[PDB]
Amino acid sequence: GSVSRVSREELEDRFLRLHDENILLKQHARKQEDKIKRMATKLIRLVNDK
Amino acid sequence: SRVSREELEDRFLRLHDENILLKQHARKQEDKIKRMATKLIRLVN
Repeated sequence: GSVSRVSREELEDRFLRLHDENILLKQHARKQEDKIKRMATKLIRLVNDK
Repeated sequence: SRVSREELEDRFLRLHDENILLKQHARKQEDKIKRMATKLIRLVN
């Protein structure tokens, strides 16, 4: 176990940074999903001439 | 208040495994979006 050799201070640091990275990943995925749908919706509106 | 060593190791790993799965999902979704956009470009030309 590579984690079993890490000192406590570095494991704590890594956990803190890993949590913040996970939050940013989910927020970016959420924002990406929302923009993709609007562009696809607007693509559909574009081809449906009105 | 303190976090035990086993608990800290436990949470880190589950954060790590979840982080891995999040990145793989973004990667694959990213690949599919490009090659549908890409042939949309091919479609138009």
